[PDB]
Amino acid sequence: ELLSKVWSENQKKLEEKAREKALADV
Amino acid sequence: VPSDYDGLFQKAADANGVSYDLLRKVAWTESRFVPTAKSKTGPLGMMQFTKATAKALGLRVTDGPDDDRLNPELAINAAAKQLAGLVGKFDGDELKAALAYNQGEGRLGNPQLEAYSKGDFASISEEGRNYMRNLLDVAKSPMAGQLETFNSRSTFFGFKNAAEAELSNSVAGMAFRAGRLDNGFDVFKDTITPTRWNSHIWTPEELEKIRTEVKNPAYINVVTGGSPENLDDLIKLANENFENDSRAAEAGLGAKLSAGIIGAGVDPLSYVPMVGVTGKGFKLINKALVVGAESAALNVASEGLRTSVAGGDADYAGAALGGFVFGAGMSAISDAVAAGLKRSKPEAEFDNEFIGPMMRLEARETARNANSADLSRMNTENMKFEGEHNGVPYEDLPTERGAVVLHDGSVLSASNPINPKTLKEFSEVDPEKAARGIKLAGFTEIGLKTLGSDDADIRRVAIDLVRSPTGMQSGASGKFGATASDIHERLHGTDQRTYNDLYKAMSDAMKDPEFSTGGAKMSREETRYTIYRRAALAIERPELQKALTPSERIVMDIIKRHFDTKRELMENPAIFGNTKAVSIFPESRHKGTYVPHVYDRHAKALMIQRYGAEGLQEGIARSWMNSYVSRPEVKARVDEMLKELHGVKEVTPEMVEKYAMDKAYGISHSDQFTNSSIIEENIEGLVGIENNSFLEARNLFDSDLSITMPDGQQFSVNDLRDFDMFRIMPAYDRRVNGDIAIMGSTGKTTKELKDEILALKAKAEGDGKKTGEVHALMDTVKILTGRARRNQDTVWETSLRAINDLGFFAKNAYMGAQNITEIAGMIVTGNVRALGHGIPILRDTLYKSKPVSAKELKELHASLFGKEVDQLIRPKRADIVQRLREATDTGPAVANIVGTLKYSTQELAARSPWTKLLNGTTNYLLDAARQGMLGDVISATLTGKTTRWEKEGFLRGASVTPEQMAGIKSLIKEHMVRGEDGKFTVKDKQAFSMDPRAMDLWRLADKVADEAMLRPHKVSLQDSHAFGALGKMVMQFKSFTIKSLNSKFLRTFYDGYKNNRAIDAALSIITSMGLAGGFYAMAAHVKAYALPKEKRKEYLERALDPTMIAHAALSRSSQLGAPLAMVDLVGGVLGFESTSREVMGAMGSNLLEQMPSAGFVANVGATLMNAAGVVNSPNKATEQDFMTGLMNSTKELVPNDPLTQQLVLKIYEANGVNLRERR
Repeated sequence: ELLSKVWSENQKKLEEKAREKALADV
Repeated sequence: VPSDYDGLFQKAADANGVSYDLLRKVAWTESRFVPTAKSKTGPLGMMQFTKATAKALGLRVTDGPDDDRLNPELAINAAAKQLAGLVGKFDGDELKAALAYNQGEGRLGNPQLEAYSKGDFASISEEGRNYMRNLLDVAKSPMAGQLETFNSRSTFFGFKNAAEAELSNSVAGMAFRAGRLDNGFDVFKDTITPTRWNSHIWTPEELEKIRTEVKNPAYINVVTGGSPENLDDLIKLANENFENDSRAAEAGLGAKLSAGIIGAGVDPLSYVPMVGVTGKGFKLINKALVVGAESAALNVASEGLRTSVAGGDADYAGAALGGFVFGAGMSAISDAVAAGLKRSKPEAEFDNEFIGPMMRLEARETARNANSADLSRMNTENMKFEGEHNGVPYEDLPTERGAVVLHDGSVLSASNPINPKTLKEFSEVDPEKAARGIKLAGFTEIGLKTLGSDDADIRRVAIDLVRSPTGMQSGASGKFGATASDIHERLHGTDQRTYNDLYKAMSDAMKDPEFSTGGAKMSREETRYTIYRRAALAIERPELQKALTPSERIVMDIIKRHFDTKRELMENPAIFGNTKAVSIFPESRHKGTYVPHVYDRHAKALMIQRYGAEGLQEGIARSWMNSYVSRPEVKARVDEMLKELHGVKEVTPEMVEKYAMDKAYGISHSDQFTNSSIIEENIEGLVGIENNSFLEARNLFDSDLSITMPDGQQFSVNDLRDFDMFRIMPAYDRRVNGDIAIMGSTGKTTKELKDEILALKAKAEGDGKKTGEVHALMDTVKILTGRARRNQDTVWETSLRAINDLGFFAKNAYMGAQNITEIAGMIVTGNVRALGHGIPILRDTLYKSKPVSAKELKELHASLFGKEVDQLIRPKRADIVQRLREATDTGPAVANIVGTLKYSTQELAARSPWTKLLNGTTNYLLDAARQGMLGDVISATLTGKTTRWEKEGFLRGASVTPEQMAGIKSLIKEHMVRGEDGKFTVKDKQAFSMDPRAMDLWRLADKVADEAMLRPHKVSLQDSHAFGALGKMVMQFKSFTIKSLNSKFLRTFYDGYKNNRAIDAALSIITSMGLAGGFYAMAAHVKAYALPKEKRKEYLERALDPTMIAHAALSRSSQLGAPLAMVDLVGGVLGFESTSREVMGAMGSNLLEQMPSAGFVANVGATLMNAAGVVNSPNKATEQDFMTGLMNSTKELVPNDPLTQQLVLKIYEANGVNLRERR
């Protein structure tokens, strides 16, 4: 459970940052 | 962190099996470590509970303060019982148990417990949720993750906490954020779980079923797969496994390895645990390495291995297979570590240190089994030899460190216990432990000095006592008698033979299921004590003999025959040459086997703690009178003696009462009949040579019947007596052999000879030459009476001389002795390397040659003094120490005070899992930890500092009152001297051991050691911080043990087979050797500081190397439960440390021999010599005797089980090895 929550939160932050980067490149 | 109640929590956890961390943190939260806590609610206590819990289920049978007051040990124990009940009732879930304990149960508890059960932590109250949260680390629960989802963690990378929490989206941040440090590892909960068949001590019916129906009882120890439901299934499975393994051995690992262990490059590390394998079909004939190969032996000597005990060539084969596996594996380990180190530094060759000895061992064993052409033998051409330790020449090999080569080309490696170079250098640089010994003179030198001339009296006494090997006189009719020297040598030889017989019998006896199979009932030395005591009691009361198993029956027969023969020789010492020799035995007409009466010092000390002096005397006398009135034979013999003594036809009961009181005074108010080895250690003045204590302890009463003391408790004189024939039979033999020699040679007694020699000295006080001769004569008397003291070192030098002789004559025995000694050397050197790698204090300070700090020197002084003080004050009887350790538990006390049924100590004893599981390692660690605690307490008391153990709780863990601890402080202040440096010395030695407070000191140290150091299941660095040098050493040893138990091989082995016995054997061997080496290193550093500054570096380099530490390990390993001592099995005669006409005379003399020993074939397993056999025995020890003694003595150092060798090897592999350096 803890591993799932930690990885989910981390993935949300990483996807947020990657989306910002991608929209910046466009 | 510690708060004075740690021992109480630890004991309350082992009893009522429950997490120690759980109970401790419950104390943390509830009370923050105060015994009486002021609470507005009303509950006041260490656990903070008045409520209904208190009376509850806990008392109402004893006068209880209860709601008002609770005894802290009782409070903690009761709370621990409640927590264990809750934890068990909630399966293994400690968090739900903690919720039930904090929130109670029923009124508000059960709703919250059910809410817990359905997840639903929101329904659980806030305080209970926080309580569970603060217990998250210490408590183990299936719900721990769910509570976590509903910080002093070591940083993975970067800065602490915020850097990895608020940021580090990269994996390491995730790994940190999901960490959740446990801090809850229990070695016996996680690593080694007590199964049903471990820890289960058999009932008598189960014992008989096992004895009758189990072929090899060691197969009871293994539990593969699911545990059998009932003992019948376990017996069936054991028998099936035994038949399968016996069938498999024909093509098993013994057969596979019988050809080329190391010529084929066999790697024992990649091996299954090889449990079934007992070396059996293992004859190592490596094809190639067999150049020449005669089928016929050269002599009737040689042929096979000349051991005289049954089962030889088989236990030797097991030792050989284990040693080959271990040595090949250690070679592989050393090569792998060298490769790993070359990764770091490619330019470093390193040394294998095992493959040379292992290759030569394979070659020797191959030639031994193939009968010809030892290829391990070196080419001795261009070798000048020179250099003799005991008349044995040798050449140092430049190629191999140490490792000299003998005259025939046989090369003895370094750390081989017998090689002359290591023996010599060990003699030159030996830490304080080098003593006077027997270096004064020998029989041959004294014969030359005194039989030489100058007096009629001096020469008369010399002719009676000493025999001249070669003399210009060469008396044709000098004496048709044995002489004292020949009697002494003959008695030594016969005693040694019967000691080897007893060793074999005792090993068989103590391998039986009662002590080996089930849960560990007793330590090894305690099993030895129980068997010896059973034999002695059966000897004294023959009705007990029907209760002995056949093996104990054999043991009792051997002991009875030995003591009967000794009595026969004392009664008729004219059986030797002298006809005017008469009955040195004290009280004849008492026709029965005399097992020596020796009384424990500490049994008397306990019986003086209550009923001080007149009470114990009256108890002894009254038990003797119970014997007198009860049995008519006792009455008859006592009446006869009293009639003879007082010259009165009739004996009144007042006379026998006075006699009993006078004889009991000798025990109660004197320590003459006790153990008292230290007074015998003193040699000056010839005072103690008169008055043999073993014979004067003799009385006509029976110590068997018991008298109730004024408090109603029962005491019999047998309770005082020391059995165990480990210190007792050898010492009795030393004294009585001296007396028998003096009377058989000279018609006079020991006293008369002493006075006559003193008269000769007083006469020739003027002449220096005559004075030297009289002193040599006195030295002869000291050697004969056993005053002497040969030291441990005579074992290996005697072995070296005898093995040289074997090399001259008995080839196969020669090579087998070399093989066993080389195996012992490799075992000990591998231990030294591995433990020098692993244990931190060892490598960091003590195994290093560099001198230690001044504070470290003070700590070493304290540790060695603590070991010495332990040696003075430790109870010798294993029963006494076991009962002292067990009885202090709360269960025995509560049963003795309140219980209506008797029960028994060792039935209500809590007992650490360290004792139940892994008993031998546990005993070694208790001994060393107690010595360390003694040193720490003594040093702190003399320094004035207050120990952590002065505090009330740890004293409550023992039976140490406030007052007793103050008495201990006064005792240390009174008998111990604080040196100018850290050196510690004792005043009067004897008087200190005689103080009653010494037992309180020992008990304090032992219980503190158990409770604090050994009882916990967890080792930490902080734990090692508190204790001193010996304490840190043994805590690091305990940590090493736990590391090994967690090693992949050992963990897998325990999962596959359980079998804690094998792991215990391995770890106990390792711990014994390592503690021996550590003690050697500490004493060496102390002796280095004893030297001046310039010499310290050279001495430490010379005396602290793997060879000498390894030789110390072999020489001084404890071997606690060993039947008899390793010196006894092979020991030189005290006085005897070292043309064709005499030849032909000896020939024509032995041409005639017709004694039954020559006529008959030797008995298989028991000589059982009588007086005729002893008189007709040769004085020289035969090669069979030496060889069997060597095998028995190395049976302790070199294990017979290949499996324990593999386990030791894998422990070392998981640990690592040093690998030397350079050349």
